[PDB]
Amino acid sequence: IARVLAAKAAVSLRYDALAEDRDDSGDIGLESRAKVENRLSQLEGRDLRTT
Amino acid sequence: SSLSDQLAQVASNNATVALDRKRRQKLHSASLIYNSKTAATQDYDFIFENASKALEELSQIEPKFAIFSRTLFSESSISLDRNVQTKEEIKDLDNAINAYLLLASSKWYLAPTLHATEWLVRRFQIHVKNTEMLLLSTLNYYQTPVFKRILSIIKLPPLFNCLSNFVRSEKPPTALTMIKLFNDMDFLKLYTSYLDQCIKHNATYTNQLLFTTCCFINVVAFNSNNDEKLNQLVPILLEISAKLLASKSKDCQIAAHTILVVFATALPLKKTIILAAMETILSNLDAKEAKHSALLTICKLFQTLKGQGNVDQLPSKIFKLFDSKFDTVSILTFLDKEDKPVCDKFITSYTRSIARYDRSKLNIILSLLKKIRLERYEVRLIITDLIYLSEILEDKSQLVELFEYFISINEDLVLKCLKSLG
Amino acid sequence: KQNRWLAVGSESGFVNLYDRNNTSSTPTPVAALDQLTTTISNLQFSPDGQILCMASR
Amino acid sequence: EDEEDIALEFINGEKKDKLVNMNSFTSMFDNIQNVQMDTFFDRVMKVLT
Amino acid sequence: DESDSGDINALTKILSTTYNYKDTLSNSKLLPPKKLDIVRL
Amino acid sequence: PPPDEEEQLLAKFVFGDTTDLQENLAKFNADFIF
Repeated sequence: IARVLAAKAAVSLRYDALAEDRDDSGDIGLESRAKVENRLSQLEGRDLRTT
Repeated sequence: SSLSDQLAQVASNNATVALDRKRRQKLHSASLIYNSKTAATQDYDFIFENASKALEELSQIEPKFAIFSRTLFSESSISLDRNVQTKEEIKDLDNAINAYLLLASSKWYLAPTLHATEWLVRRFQIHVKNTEMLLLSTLNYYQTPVFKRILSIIKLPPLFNCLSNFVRSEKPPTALTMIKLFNDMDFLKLYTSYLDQCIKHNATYTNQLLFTTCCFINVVAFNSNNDEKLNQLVPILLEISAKLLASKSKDCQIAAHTILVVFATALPLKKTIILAAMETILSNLDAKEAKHSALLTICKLFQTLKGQGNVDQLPSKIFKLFDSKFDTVSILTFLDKEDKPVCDKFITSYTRSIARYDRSKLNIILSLLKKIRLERYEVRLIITDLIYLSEILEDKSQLVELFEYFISINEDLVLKCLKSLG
Repeated sequence: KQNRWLAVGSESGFVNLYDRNNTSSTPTPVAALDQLTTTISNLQFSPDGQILCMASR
Repeated sequence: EDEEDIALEFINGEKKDKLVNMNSFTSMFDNIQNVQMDTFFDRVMKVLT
Repeated sequence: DESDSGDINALTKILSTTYNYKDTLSNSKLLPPKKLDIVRL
Repeated sequence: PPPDEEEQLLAKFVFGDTTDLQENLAKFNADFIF
């Protein structure tokens, strides 16, 4: 998650710094947050122990 | 068989006899509220006192709990020991316990159910005897802490073998493993019987239907590749859908709609099954929210049909039922909304149904055709029938207008039907 | 009869499929098949247009 | 005209539908808490479409 | 206790009569999506 | 003479009878509770 979250952090960060007409809404972060949560749920859903 | 194996069977049968002090310590230590050390020190009177108060609070929430104050939570139940009871008496006891687990199924979020249930765990040892019912009622709370406590104090049946690893484990059972448990066919028959009892008793609630639907939907997804295993699922889960449609509760009906749709897209089915499927959907369709979901299901089912008669007219009995539960104005609204799903095959079968059985709605056919674009073959079938109508039925201003509509759109195809017919 | 399908191969193995039935300077492909990994060497449709056989040599 | 052209005209009649795979509904479990049944049934339709 | 001697139970009845619940692919002119019926010569 | 109802209640607690309970369990039919 640290790898996934950091990668999305740069995307959300670059849009913050280099956007000429950024709206103070955080939409890019919010959609980015959804992707990380989806990765988290699938990553956590897996169980190493055999069932 | 070895002597050890037979003794193991003897050990299981006498699991709750409490022969000696050590056996009493294990049986009495099992608890949902207290740790092992404090649990052993407690007395049956103390446990009953808390439960008696707890059941009273539950009775305030729902009056039905008050009945069990007469049978399971009576002062005389303290002296009642299951081992010394005869076979007939135990079955009578199990019926009362099974009924209680249904009421408590929906209130596990409330603390009093945990105190009300502790009496049954300690006194009647349901966690050893009625383990299947307890797990099934609490199956949908699998991510809650209370389910974790249940797994710790419970010996798993053969069918619940997938949950063994999550016994006394920090992580709660994952959603993926819950699919694996439902994947087993024997479990589905077991769950279907339990779900059948809930329908009979009107004991269902939204959380149960949501969780039950997902596992059923997910199971079809996991078996999508295997056509043979899908064929084995059809007798069971469709039979469930028939029961769900029978419930007067609207939430149960919507679940049947959700379940039915996934099979039709997952597996093509005979038009006889699809036709019968509608009749059950429309027979008990009263709630508005069910009516919305149903109409979405009806069109989706036809879309899966891919055989001769794909767009043939509905039977006379079916058409009358559909019109009663869905007036023409309602569908004209359905076709009106821009986000309507693909439903052309149903509209074609519906359109041909109108001509055969109703002459007054012929103006409605013109309105419908404008709203939704039908595919080339479907247009040809409609023109073929309306040509027959003109020869049999009297020529009407609306009838010629429907032709005139086809004259405007794709005039050449109108000749082709006329050439083939006359 | 007019064709309703068009497939465009590629060296990378991608196969873009267009619905000829539905015009613009840039049309969107209906799907981007990428199961094969090598250069696409044969693109053939069934006579009825229901099967596309893509092979790499 | 001929019968085959009718058959081919039917084949062109098909429109693509989204097949159901294993990893199509697994996300449903995540957001299955405190949701009305109708809203859930809509999500099933959306992924199916 | 039991004797045989829109009705809701139509869906249950049709399941009982039919044993093969898949439409015969012979009549359908449109081939199945994921399973191909192919034989070598 | 037969005992009064009050005596029957007291006799139940003194002797710890469970017949009244067991009878209800047999009479317990699930549909009425719902």
